[PDB]
Amino acid sequence: SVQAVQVFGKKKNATAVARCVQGKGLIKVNGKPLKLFAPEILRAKLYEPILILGTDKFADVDIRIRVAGGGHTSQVYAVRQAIAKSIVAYYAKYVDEHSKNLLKQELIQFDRSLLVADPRRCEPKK
Amino acid sequence: KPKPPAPTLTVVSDVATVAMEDAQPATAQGVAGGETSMIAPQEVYAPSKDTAEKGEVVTKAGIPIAKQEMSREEKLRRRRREKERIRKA
Amino acid sequence: TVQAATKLIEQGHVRVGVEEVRDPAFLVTRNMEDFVTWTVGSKIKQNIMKYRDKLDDF
Amino acid sequence: GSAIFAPYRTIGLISPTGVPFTSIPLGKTTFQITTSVGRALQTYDLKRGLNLVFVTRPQTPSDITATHAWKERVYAAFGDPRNGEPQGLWVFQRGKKVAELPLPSDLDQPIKQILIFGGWIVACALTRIEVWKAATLEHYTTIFPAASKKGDNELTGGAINMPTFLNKIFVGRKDGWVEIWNVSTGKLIYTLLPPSPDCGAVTCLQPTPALSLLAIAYSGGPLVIQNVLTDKTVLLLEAGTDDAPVTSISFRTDGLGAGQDGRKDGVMATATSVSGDVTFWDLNKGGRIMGVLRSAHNPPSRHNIVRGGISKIEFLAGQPVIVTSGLDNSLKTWIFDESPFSPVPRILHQRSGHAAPVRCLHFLPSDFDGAEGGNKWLLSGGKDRSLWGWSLRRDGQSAELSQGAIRKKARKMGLLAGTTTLEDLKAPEITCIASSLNRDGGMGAIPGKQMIWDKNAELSGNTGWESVVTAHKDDPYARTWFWGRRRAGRWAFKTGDGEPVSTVAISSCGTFALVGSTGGSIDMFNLQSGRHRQRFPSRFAPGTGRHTNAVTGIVVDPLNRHVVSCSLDGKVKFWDFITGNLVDEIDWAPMTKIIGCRYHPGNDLIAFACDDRSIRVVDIETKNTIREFWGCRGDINDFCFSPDGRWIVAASQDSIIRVWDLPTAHLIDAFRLEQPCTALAFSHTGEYLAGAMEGSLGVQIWTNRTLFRHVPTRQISESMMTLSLVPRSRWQTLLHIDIIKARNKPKEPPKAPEKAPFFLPPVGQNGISSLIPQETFTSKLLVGGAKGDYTDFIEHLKALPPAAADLELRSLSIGNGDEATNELLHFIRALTSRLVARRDYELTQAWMTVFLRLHFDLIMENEELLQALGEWREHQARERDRLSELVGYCGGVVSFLRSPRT
Amino acid sequence: MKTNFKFSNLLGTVYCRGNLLFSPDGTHLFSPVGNRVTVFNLVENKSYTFPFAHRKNISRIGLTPQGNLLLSIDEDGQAILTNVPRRVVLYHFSFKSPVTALAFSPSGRHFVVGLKRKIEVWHVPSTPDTNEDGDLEFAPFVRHHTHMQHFDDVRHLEWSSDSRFFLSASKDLTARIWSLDTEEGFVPTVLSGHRQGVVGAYFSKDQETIYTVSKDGAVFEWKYVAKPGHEDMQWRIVNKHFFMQNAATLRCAAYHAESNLLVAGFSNGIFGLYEMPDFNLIHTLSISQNEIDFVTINKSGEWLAFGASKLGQLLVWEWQSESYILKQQGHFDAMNSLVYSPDGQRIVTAADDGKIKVWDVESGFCIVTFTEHTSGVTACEFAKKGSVLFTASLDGSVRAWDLIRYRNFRTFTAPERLSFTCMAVDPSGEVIAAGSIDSFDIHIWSVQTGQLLDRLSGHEGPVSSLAFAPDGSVLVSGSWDRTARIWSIFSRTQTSEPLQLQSDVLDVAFRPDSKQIAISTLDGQLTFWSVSEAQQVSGVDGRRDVSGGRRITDRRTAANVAGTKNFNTIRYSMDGTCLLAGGNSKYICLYSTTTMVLLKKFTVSVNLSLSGTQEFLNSKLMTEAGPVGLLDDQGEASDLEDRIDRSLPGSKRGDPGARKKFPEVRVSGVAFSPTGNSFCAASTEGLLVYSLDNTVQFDPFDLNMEITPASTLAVLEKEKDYLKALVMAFRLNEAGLITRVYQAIPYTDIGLVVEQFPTVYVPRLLRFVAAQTEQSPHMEFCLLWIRALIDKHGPWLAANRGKVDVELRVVARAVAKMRDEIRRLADENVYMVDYLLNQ
Repeated sequence: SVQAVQVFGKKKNATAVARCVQGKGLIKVNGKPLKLFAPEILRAKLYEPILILGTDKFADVDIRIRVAGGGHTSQVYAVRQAIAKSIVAYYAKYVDEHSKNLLKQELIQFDRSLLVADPRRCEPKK
Repeated sequence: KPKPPAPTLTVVSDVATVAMEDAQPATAQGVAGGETSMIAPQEVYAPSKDTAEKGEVVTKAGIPIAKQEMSREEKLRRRRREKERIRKA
Repeated sequence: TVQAATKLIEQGHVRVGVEEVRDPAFLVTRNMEDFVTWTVGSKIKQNIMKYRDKLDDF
Repeated sequence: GSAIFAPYRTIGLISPTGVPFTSIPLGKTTFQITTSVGRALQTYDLKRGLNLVFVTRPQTPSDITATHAWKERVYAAFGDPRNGEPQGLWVFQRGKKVAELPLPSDLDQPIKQILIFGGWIVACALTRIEVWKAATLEHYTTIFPAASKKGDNELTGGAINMPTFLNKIFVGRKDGWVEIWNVSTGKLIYTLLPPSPDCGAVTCLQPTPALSLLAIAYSGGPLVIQNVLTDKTVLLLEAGTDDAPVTSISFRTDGLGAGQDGRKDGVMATATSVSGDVTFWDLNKGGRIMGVLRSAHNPPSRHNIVRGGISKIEFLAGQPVIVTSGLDNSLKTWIFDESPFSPVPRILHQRSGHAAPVRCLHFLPSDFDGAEGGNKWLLSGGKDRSLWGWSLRRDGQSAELSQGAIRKKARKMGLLAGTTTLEDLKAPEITCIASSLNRDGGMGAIPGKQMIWDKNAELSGNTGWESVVTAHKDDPYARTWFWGRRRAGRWAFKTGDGEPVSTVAISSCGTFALVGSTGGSIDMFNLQSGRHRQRFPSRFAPGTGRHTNAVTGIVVDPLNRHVVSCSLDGKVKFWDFITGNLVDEIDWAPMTKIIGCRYHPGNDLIAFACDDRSIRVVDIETKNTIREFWGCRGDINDFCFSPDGRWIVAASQDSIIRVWDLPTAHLIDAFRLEQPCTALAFSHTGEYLAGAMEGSLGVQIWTNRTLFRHVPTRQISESMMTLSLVPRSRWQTLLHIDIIKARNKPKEPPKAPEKAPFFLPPVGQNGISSLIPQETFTSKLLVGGAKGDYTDFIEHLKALPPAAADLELRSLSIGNGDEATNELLHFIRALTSRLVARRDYELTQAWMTVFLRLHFDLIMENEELLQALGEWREHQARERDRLSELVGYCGGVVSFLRSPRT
Repeated sequence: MKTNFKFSNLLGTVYCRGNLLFSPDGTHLFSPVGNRVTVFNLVENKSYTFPFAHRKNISRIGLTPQGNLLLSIDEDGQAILTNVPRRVVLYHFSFKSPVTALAFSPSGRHFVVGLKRKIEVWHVPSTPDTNEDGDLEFAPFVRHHTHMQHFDDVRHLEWSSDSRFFLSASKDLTARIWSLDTEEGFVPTVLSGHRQGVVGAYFSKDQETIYTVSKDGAVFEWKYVAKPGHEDMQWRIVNKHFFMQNAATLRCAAYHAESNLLVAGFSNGIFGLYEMPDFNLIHTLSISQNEIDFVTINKSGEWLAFGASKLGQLLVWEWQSESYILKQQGHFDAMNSLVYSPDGQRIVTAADDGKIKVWDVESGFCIVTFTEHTSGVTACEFAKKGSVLFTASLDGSVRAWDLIRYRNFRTFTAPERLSFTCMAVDPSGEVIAAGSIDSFDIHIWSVQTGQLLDRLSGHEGPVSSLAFAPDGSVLVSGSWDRTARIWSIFSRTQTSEPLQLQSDVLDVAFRPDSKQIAISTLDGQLTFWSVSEAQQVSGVDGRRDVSGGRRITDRRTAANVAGTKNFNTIRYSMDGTCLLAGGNSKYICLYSTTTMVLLKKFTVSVNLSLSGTQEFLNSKLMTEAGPVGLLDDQGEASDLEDRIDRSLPGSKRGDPGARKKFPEVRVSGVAFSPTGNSFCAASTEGLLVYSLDNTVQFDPFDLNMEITPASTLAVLEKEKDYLKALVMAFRLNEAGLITRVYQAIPYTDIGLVVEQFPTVYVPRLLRFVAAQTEQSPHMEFCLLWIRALIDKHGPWLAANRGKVDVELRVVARAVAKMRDEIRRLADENVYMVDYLLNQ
């Protein structure tokens, strides 16, 4: 009955659950707002999907994120991955596939790591 | 896992490739195609020691040179090269 | 159980390798027992991920 | 006639006329129901649904006015000669005319009904009965009823036979009299008078299942059932109002269905032509009424555009079903239930059509390459507010795209009894339609039931959303329709300006639906979520490109790059899709006022129809008009393209349809219609054109004669070394015919017997192959060498099989020892002549190759032709130096230019 | 480029179940291929396919004795008649029963047809091709008579020579004689006395002796002689004689009455032909191992045409010369892969039958069948040179054939035994990489050495698609570890850059200008990556665009069937602007690589005898025992070899048993043509070649208002401004007008026209002169055109090289045709003449 989408985000050892529901427009990380949770210089890494997609896409959703593990940098990268993948999955399920494809195209044109986490394996020059 | 590879030999003739082609009213090749004799000149004739003359030798170049006209220095060098191949084997 | 397995591969949740398998008599050899798994958009796969609490909706 | 479009069939038309149907029982399991198109007859089967069995050809020259269906044959009488038209009576069988009836010379009357019995067929015209004998189909006599007054002679009602009465017809007059006429001797034998003579005219009469009891129905209201040999009234029933006279009656020959339990017989249905409701009587006690089936068809209104009435009722023989056919293009069959008692029946079969003329037409886009193609589904929006999907392949799989439970709403309102009407319960009349089945989900489009026109997207993306968008007459919403489910879609898009819709379009990808108001505003909606996406213009200078007048004809590029939108007053504007800003305008403002546009995908051409009676074709890529067409003498009603793009067809208000060749920029044909065409639609492959006329309900399909036979019509109206043509295969296996036959021999030989048949029978034309052309090749070559020209021998040798060519090239010889008797020297001199004339280089080289290959010994040992070989070598060396330098230069420079970096 | 693809000829199968036919001239052979009918022109090597398509497989072909009208019957009796000179569909009409015999009258006015027990003689419809003032009627067929005086299947119908009587041969062991109209001294008599039912009853030339050939192998003569007690005569039997084919029953016989010879094809594949009225065995031989299904004879009588249904196996046999005219074989398994030749004249396909074969695009015949693989053949590939073909297969060997000598000069294997399922080869032709499903390493051999260079590794799963870059620098592998690898091998450092994806990689393809790559995953999405900076630049989610399904044995809705929602194979255009994508589904998608939209979607087959060709099956075919196309109906077969089920339980990939009832629809390989303007796709029905339609569609380039064909010919003939006329014709883009002006300008003004020609119309002109060299007999004229074009616009084409690569390729193969066809003969002739003149 309720519109709800749960999306994970991943870095070295920092993981993020983001549940996106129908709402008024808030984004909370660990119960505190997104403008509070980061080091003061990496909030520009957090605001990257919102500024790519515009605020009109985030006008309708409410995203709640939990993070665990990692350091400050790994947790910030996990939060921005959870934000971007979360709004793309909500627009996949509950509005049109053309809007899903437009959001995916804008995010992939900026940075692919907002959608697909690339782990660093060990394969040096063999 | 397919099978161990066991040696199989196939006997090709000296006919043209339009004898290996399938049955149809006319060939798919042009007029230039259809004279290719399905075995290379190396299989029509290759000069080697088993098909040389009695007095002559054949070199690595495929050229008949006779032991009588060959000098002493070239005889020594050919003996050294054959002995080098024998030492390599 | 084998009864539930025949029901699931008649409903078509199981692929072997890259191709979905609808025949419940497909003889799985010893090196394709490493490649039998669920299909792409499987509700059974969503059930397993929802149990393990890793339900990624992307 | 025309030079391109030949008439095929009026489709979407099952019963439009006042001519009643006729039912014949086939066997013990089928009934044939035969109705009248107006120029043909359609016979449907009842056990097989009501799918069309036969339609009648050829089309009769006038309108059919009477019909009957005997054993196999269908008799059809046509033509009212009181206004011009020729008349006749034709006998069809399996939809083909097998016989004609000889009408009398002094027959200047329409022919109302036909009646076949005994060995006699009987035609009641108006005041006159013409009777033929059926075994020989010959004229017998003519019955003339007589009267004292002018009016009372008129034979309204008709004539019917009673079943056990030998050679007697029962005619009804305009006076109340029913006159019995012995049709053998042509003699009036009895007359039976109306009871209570205030009731004036016999409206109908029908034999009961009882013997010698006839049911006469008078215009003053009473139904009587009377013994026709006792002249004594069995029942008298006030069955009609004086304004609503009983017109059709029919009795249930089943043996049950009356008496408030259903196990007693005696049921009669009746209908008047001014109503649309049938009435069932139980005749047992005094003849009470038991039920009225209300609004079985549309009730006819003189003020409304929708037609209506009931043309005929027929209980089928010994069965519960009743087949009724109305004037509102509809045939229904109802059935009485057995185990609960139903005084009124329930509907089991129905076919219908438009109850009004067809307003707009649209052939559906092609299922990508599937069995539908472009030419199966037509989509017709009628003036009776319904959108039908016609099928040209089978006429039984066409069904109305339903707007909801309209008949359930009209029965839960008081719309079936007697406020608005059932047509007014629908969406308004359709102005235009545009559809794209790139996302039509078939039957399972959105599973479950959805709301209709409302004013969850994972399942929509999995299966498929709406397909047709539809601009209606004066409503601000542009409705949407599922196509594959055949129902109304779940959205209804408002304009944004608030003004009514003027045009609508759909994207090629099937996602976006663009509405364009009559006030100027153009809006774009996503059809999956039903949401407003982009407005044109958004909010040249960006933000200001809005039209000042109505928007007719928007269309989207199939790449989703531009949308080109056309104003009423003046200009055509190309907008960017994703931005919503104006890119480029073209202004024909002070001279034209564009009333429509059509687009050709796969050609990038747009055709605009303006108000100066002209059509301007513009290339959308170069943005300049390329072809203007000036042919119309009225307003352009509807125009369309060809799928090749080579023609544009325009139907104007002058009732002339004009075809313009677009590459030649000329007229081709212009054929005059009987009524002005209101809508045109060409199929997405090239066979069918479809025209919806003015006045006629149901569209007219023309075929395209140019696809089958070539027409030479282009009539502008107002009212060097060359090769040969010889196949490469032929001469290239002449050059190689030894190894080709060696590969064509089988691996194992055929197992021929020891006693082998010597002298096999001769196959082929006269002992040789059938490929050698029939009328001595040496005689050909030597008379060609006696003359100067070898062209006869060369044109003979060219057209040979390669085996026979190797034979006639191996069978040359020196012979007697003279220069004029040897074939080798003349063959070399013939190839020398061809090298001089520069005609057949490849064949000359192939012939010379095989000639030198099989004749080198004689040409080496002989000196009389080495001079000819020397002259051949001179010409050959010159020509090969020139040609080899040419082809080597082109080959080497092309091989360099393909990869110049090594 | 213009993405306007109609359907050109089917290819890759030569015969399927159905009747064979000859033309009345005797040259064209009409054969049914699934639900279409190919015409093989045999006098000039050509072939085409009629534009219709039946819903089920072809049951019957008939042809009007004038030659013009063809009438093809599907299963369940839906008939399409069509005009063979103007290849257009004319009438559709449904016989309501399955047609089991059909024969047109030699007068041409009637045709008789046997629906199982019935015998209906119909009129032949009047056609727009034959009447001057005529059109399409509605129901054109008028039935003349129906005869149900019969008790079982009507197996054969044969008209007379005067077309007044015909014979119906039966399955109730009795041939009958019928008339057209009521004759004076005739009763519709029966001809009883057989043992296993008549195969065919035939007239003689002078219609006195009529022969009956039955299924047991016996042919009887019937004459109108008096009963042995002597007005009173009876159609009785004068002699009987038997084919002594030992353990077989004859399946189809034919009889040429003008030359009096009878051919019979038997169940063991050995046919035999006999000079009939004395019954001398002319000869006999074994054309097929399986059986022979349908025999027809030439009208001339010198050719025979046999068709076996279980394989492709169509062959024409010239009996007096005792040699094949053609002996052709389609694939009897799933076509696994295909590639065009780099010339573009011939394509080569590799199926799971074990054979690979090289079809010619014109004339539709296979020209060589390489048969050295002992298991199913997977991917085949060419080099840049086009003379060498490398084919991998499941028997563990990547073989390497040379197509100028037709012998595998190399065969490669892995030391531990693998079964290779995918392969790529460097465009230099010197390195082969191949990957399998058994081991996750990816093997690399050298062509000129022969031994194994390396086993590259770094994949955590079996490697599914390999592609060498067309410049030659980068291998790309794609594997079920959800990963792809940019292998750089040829540099001094051998490196591997991974591309991490979301699901298992199914296909990898390069752009021709090698900067881009498209990889198609198992989600159903295409991702366009860059190879220099390895970042995804584009993407299409394409599940809905390809999802068309619901096979039989599928208990999901076609929208919920996963498995037919991915792209198994993808290929760029030779332009590089449009992908083409095909999977295990009915639809072929044609995407744009820049604008990312689906330009056009195609449907491979309308054929309802295949399994997955409609996404909404109807509930009429669902009984209470499952669907109606699922009950095992082998037990209702007359022949034991048809009744035996030698099938293995659970064998998806091929078994020699191969029940194969209602096979699936899947596009296992697609390829664009290197000359442009065509692609083709290996379906299960065949090998469909789609091509652009430019002659049946008006499409100007950038047109003005004063440019008509009349104005173009006016400025040609009156004004004589040749450059203006040629630019106007290329601007109108009508090939007849372009040909007219191109031939009309003279060969001394070619240079002036080319010197002042525009560079926006240069590539269209190069393509046009390439087509005119390959088709028209004006060879020196077109070569002067090509020479002037390249000599004037030399540096522009060499500067571009990517925008004009297809035009240069088609010009190169046109001059390759003229270089190999005429000048070798001219040189050999002048050297032979010089020697014979020098004695």
